[PDB]
Amino acid sequence: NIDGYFKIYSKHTPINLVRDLPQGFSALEPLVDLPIGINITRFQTLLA
Amino acid sequence: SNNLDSKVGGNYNYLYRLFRKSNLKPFERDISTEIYQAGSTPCNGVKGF
Ligand SMILES: *[C@@H]1O[C@H](CO)[C@@H](O[C@@H]2O[C@H](CO)[C@@H](O)[C@H](O)[C@H]2NC(C)=O)[C@H](O)[C@H]1NC(C)=O
Repeated sequence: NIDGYFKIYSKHTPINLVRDLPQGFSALEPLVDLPIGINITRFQTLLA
Repeated sequence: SNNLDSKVGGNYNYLYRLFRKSNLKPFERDISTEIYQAGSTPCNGVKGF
């Protein structure tokens, strides 16, 4: 969040690894920005 | 806005914040109705000295 604008950047890349976070390089593109104006102190994810 | 927002006894439906601990941030909006501590004492419940 910057001054109330909450922003997302992301990247999905294919891989083939069965160990820690793949050592290598890429950049996230900007994806969305929503003008929510809220405070965010903290967060949680959502499983299914 | 005289004509639209004024009432002869008083249009007291309009509020402003008058007492708080610090000044707010750019484009912050604060919806609190919690009691301000104007003395050194902590304040608890509805009202107090
Ligand atoms: C967003 O919320 C947090 C937490 O409620 C605020 O930080 C608190 O501020 C008070 C007063 O300074 C402190 O006593 C708390 O210990 C703080 N806690 C945390 C986790 O920060 C923060 O100021 C709020 N931000 C805005 C912009 O209102």
